[PDB]
Amino acid sequence: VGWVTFYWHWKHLGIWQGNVAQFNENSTYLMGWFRDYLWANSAQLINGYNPYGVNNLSVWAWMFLFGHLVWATG
Amino acid sequence: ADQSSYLIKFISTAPVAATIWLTITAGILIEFNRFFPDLLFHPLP
Amino acid sequence: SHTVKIYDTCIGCTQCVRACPTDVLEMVPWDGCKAAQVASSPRTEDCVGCKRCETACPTDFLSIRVYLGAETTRSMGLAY
Amino acid sequence: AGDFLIPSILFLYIAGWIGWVGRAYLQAIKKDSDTEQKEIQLDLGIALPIIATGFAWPAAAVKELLSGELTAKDSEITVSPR
Amino acid sequence: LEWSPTVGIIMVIANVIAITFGRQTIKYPSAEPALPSAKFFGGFGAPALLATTAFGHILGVGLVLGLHNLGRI
Amino acid sequence: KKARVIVDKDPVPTSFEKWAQPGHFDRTLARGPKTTTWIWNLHALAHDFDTHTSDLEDISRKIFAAHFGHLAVVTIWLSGMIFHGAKFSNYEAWLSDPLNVRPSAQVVWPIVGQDILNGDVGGGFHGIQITSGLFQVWRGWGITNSFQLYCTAIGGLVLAGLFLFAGWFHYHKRAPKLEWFQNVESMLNHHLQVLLGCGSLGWAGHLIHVSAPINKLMDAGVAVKDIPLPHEFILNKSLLIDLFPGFAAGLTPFFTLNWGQYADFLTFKGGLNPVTGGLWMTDIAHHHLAIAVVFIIAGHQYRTNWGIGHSIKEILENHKGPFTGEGHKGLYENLTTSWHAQLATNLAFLGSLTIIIAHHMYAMPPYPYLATDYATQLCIFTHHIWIGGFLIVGGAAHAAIFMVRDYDPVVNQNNVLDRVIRHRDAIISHLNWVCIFLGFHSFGLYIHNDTMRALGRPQDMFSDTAIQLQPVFAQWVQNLHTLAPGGTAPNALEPVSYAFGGGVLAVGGKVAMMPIALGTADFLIHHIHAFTIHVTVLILLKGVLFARSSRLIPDKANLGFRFPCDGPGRGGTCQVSGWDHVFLGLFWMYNSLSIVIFHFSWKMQSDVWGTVDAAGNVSHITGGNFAQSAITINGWLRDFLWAQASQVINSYGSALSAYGLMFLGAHFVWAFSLMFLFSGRGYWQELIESIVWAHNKLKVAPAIQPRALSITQGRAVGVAHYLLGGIATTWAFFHAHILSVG
Amino acid sequence: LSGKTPLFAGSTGGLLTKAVEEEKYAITWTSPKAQVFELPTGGAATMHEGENLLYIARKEYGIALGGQLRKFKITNYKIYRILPSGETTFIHPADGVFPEKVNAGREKVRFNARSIGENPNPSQVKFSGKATYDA
Ligand code: CLA
Ligand code: CLA
Ligand SMILES: CCCCCCCCCCCCCCCC(=O)OC[C@H](COP(=O)(O)OC[C@@H](O)CO)OC(=O)CCCCCCCCCCCCCCC
Ligand SMILES: CC1=C(C/C=C(\C)CCC[C@H](C)CCC[C@H](C)CCCC(C)C)C(=O)c2ccccc2C1=O
Ligand code: SF4
Ligand code: SF4
Ligand code: SF4
Repeated sequence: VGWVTFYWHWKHLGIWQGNVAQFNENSTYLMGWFRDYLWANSAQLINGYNPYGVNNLSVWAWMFLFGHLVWATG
Repeated sequence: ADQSSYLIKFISTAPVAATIWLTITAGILIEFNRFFPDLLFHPLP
Repeated sequence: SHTVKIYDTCIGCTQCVRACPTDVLEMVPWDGCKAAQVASSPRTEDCVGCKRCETACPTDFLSIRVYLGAETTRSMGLAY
Repeated sequence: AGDFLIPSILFLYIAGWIGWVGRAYLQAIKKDSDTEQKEIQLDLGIALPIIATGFAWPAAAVKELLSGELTAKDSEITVSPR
Repeated sequence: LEWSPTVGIIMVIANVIAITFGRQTIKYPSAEPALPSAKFFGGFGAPALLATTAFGHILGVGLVLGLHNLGRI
Repeated sequence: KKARVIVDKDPVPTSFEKWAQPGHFDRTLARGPKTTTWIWNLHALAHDFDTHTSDLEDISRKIFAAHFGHLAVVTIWLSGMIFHGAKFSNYEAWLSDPLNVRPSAQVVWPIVGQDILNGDVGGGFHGIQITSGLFQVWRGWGITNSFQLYCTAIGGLVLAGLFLFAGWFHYHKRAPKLEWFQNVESMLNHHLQVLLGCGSLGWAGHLIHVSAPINKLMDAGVAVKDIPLPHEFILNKSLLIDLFPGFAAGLTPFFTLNWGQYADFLTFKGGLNPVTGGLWMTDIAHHHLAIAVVFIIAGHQYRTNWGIGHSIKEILENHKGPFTGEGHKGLYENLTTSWHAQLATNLAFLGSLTIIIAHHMYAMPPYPYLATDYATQLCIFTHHIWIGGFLIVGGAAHAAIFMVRDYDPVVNQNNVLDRVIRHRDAIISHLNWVCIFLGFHSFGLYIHNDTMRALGRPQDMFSDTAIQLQPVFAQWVQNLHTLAPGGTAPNALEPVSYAFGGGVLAVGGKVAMMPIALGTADFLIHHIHAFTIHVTVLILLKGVLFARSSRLIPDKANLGFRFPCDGPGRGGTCQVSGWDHVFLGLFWMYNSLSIVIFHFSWKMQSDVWGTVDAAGNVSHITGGNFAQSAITINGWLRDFLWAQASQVINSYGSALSAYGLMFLGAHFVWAFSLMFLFSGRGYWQELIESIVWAHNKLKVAPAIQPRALSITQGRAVGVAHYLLGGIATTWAFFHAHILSVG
Repeated sequence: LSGKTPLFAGSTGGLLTKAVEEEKYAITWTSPKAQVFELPTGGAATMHEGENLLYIARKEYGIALGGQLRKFKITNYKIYRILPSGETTFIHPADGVFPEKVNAGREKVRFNARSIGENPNPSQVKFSGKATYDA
């Protein structure tokens, strides 16, 4: 389900911006998934709180780290 | 040449025979792709 | 306690009784094998459940089985 | 045809070569009085004529199939309780 | 530090102190190759003798370099 | 008893007969395989010489021959590295321009597209940039051309073949007896004198005559071709006296103790060379002279054939006291009758020493033009810290193997080993408490900081602009080190390192070393380190103290060192063995050392490394963000892992693309470990049953029957892939970031 | 019970609060000489020449200890269960003969007069007190 929702999300996130070419050109190899989907889209998430301030994505940043902690406690 | 019998039994053992055979196979593929590279598909007439 | 059963495929080689670390097992007289002895488990209240008896058993698909059950102080192996 | 059909035929021929030679070697060594020792130490005098013979694995496989020698019976090989 | 016979006599004094301690408190001072005298030596082996004089050189070099560093010698 | 040479002549005949017999060494493996478990047991038991034979003399002969084989392969490795520096290298182009040519060996052959890895590394050369620092080592050796490297590599090949012949010789022709090995006083005297002191004295001779004149002419900036060959410093003495005027007096001030004449080339300068950023070669020569004299003196402590000296047994028996019973009576018999006890001590202390070497070589960079090469500085630090951690876990493993196999209660009776056994519950429960305390007050402070920063409350954080945790003791120690020249160390000019204080030393516009200021983030991360080491020590010490018995399983030493469990009873007794504690401790060693090398990388890029302005302003690589971002987990996520992995994932279609490939392949191997870690073998054996059915159907079932891996092997494969994947991930990440920003 | 407690300086591995509250065990043996053995709780102790008496937390401790008393050729070891009422029962060996040897007067307990593939299905015994292994 992680594969199917990563796929759904990255394809639609291309459509929602007018850039299907990013998915169509970069999903044939795994670094495109890694870079253009995991690295590129997590940028604004982990800036939900930072040394300069806080915006409305700080719950989701805190939850993101929380989920890493619960997963690794497993 | 009784020691050579033991040597050919050592070559016949599974890791040594595997590394000789796979070295030959990797050498065939590497020397084929030195001379005829970039074959994504078989070209048709 | 746990439950330790013995089936009639026993050949009486005494190895489960030697394997037991808590004296659950013993050898009783019999006429069902050449060795003329079975295993028997009278002290199953002392069974920790460690299944050394099943490891020691040589008959193909064991003549002794441990069925794990209600846990007590002895079966949990607690020294406190 | 060169995109997938030609490499398909080429792979299936080489893979049937490898598999048929391995099957022939395991069947040839199961009668020679210590089978397990000959699996880690290869009989070259048995294996090398088999790897030379393996060019005609499709004809050998079809003759193995029609004569009922390709498969063992379901009553001859082990299973677990249902 | 230019060499003077004060440096020689402090090296000899450190050798005498070290052979004194080597006579007083070595557990096995009589090894196999013994000295020819063994009466002016107190009863030694040659390895115990040159052990004592090597340690006297340790002490003497340390002494003369320390006293040169102070300003005495 | 005296130390002498007694040798059996021709113990074992040289023949290829047993090479045709796999597993000839074990009596249970010599019967041949029935299952595939046999094949893995052949490799698990290949070097377990206690299972080979029960006789300590043949065990010792096997160990002594296998050491020569290992020395042969290490000398082949070293002569290979020197040969690549001779032939496939830009070393001569690097000598002329050490600040702008990147060091490279390993040209890649042009096949399937892989010649993109031949980057423009400068000097008119294409290849892979190297980070092992061999260029700096050959530079500090004074090597000026390729032919000297060819001579060194040929001599290394000769020396490797000579070791390999010595290993053949001392197992088949002339093999020593048992009492030859048990002359530990003789061996300590010879190692401390010849192997350490005479070696360091001969190296001081090389440094005085070859390395220091050639490197002094390099620092003057003459040429690579105008600097003469180093035998013209011995034959023509005027070339020394032009450089080092202390040679005009000759050897007469050495024997007349006028040692201040030699102060030209035996300095105590303290800091770094401002041209290279390395240590002064006269300091290094003087170091090796002092160290050599101390080692030669130290190797006379121990009694041998001539009465004078010490019995180590008599030293150990006198060090008892009122708390510790008999003291160290019996520890001599442990270390002279058990090779595992020796391997435990040497492995633990050699790993601790390599971690010390890693901390010393970043802060006091020895080699010329090493400190400005930030890639080499990162890589050799992290490399030797990993070697340290692995060797320490090995020392714990062999301590536990001693405790299972070679421990004798009759030898160890009311001594310090017997007394630590008899209060092992107190030791382990207090260490449990310590580990929980350190976890709460190291990591919970980061969780506090995360939550306070996310809740919009940065005035409540533990930081430098909020509630402060200053490292007052480490700041005090660094103050004492800054003030040591002229004060407590009067004959030093500059401090030992610039990491404590003394100012920025710039070489080629980049920082060689500058003061490393310590604050709240540094307080927090040093307690992370204390926590993760103490937990690793808890796991390994628990496995060594409970290797023979616990409250749960009394006869644990009957079950061995390496066993999976003792069944699902007693609640379940999985992973009670000492081996399983080594297993669990490898992960915590990994955890600890990953945080150590991450601390290092981000503290250096944030607060040390960087470019120096012509005015004198230091502009760091990550711009001083360690102080406010290393105090949360979100900061370490974003500003360290997310921000610095920009260069390994953008690396395709360039010279660093193999680093991105290794990055993804290492994540693969890491994730692939978890199949082995999270599962057990009943599943895998039952799946193999249906696959063996499909082979029995087509008459392709092998007589060597397929088995799933043993419980111990499944754990071993899981930890080997977990470590391999995680370390290769950090390797590719570090390489691709530091070859781009530094 | 009769016997001298073996000579050692104590350990943290010994008897805890379970001994005074529910159960305590003891092993006695006679030794021909004084010699060093290994305690089940960890550590070296010396057994006395003559009878001995060492208290232990669990029965398994005494069976491990009596297993290593076979290696000193001491085979008269007896194990006692001790309750906080002072009630001492003799448990091992319980018959007087070690259980490896067949002695008469021993009855079968938990014997099933069938092989193990002849147990009933769990659905055949469902919603009753019996298990598939019970007879
Ligand atoms: C003699 C070689 C041989 C042959 C003919 C087969 C045949 C088969 N295997 Mg297979 N297998 C083998 C070796 C072999 N196996 C080995 C060594 C292993 C352990 C790695 C397995 C593990 C394995 C699994 C786990 C599964 C099969 C399955 C199958 C079936 C479907 C084809 C397939 O999935 O292949 C896949 C097989 C592999 C990927 C294994 C690699 C094959 C090796 C590299 C080649 C062996 C050649 C041999 C060593 C050379 C000896 C020659 C002699 C001259 C010395 C088919 C009956 C599947 C099945 O049951 O489906 C119904 C299945 O799930 N195999
Ligand atoms: C992220 C993953 C993770 C975490 C959190 C832990 C946590 C822990 N492991 Mg560990 N472990 C892990 C992965 C992890 N492990 C893995 C992957 C392995 C496999 C090899 C192991 C193997 C292992 C062993 C073998 C050992 C441990 C030990 C420990 C403990 C360390 C000492 C301690 O108490 O620290 C303090 C606890 C923490 C720092 C955890 C976080 C606590 C938070 C910050 C505070 C609580 C927040 C809040 C107040 C809660 C309120 C909740 C709300 C409902 C009100 C701790 C409980 C050791 C142990 O037990 O020693 C005592 C030990 O021996 N673990
Ligand atoms: C493994 C690492 C141990 C470190 C753990 C730290 C806290 C644990 C303390 C637990 C109490 C243990 C009870 C001891 C056992 C006991 O019986 O104590 C008594 C013991 C002395 O015993 P005896 O006098 O019988 O000893 C005589 C013979 O045993 C031979 O010495 O004293 C200690 O060693 C206390 C000192 C330990 C204090 C550790 C000091 C560490 C020094 C660090 C130097 C580092 C470099 C510093 C540079 C600035
Ligand atoms: C996946 C997995 C397996 C399955 C893995 C097995 C059975 C071993 C892996 C198969 C080996 C690698 C096959 C080797 C076969 C031949 C040597 C291949 C020869 C091919 C030639 C070309 C060399 C376990 O057995 C296991 C056991 C205990 C805990 C966890 C696990 C676990 O997670
Ligand atoms: S499970 Fe253990 S205690 Fe129970 S009978 Fe078997 S071996 Fe004995
Ligand atoms: S159950 Fe097994 S070990 Fe026990 S008596 Fe029967 S065959 Fe022997
Ligand atoms: S789950 Fe596995 S390791 Fe654990 S007790 Fe059971 S068989 Fe043993």
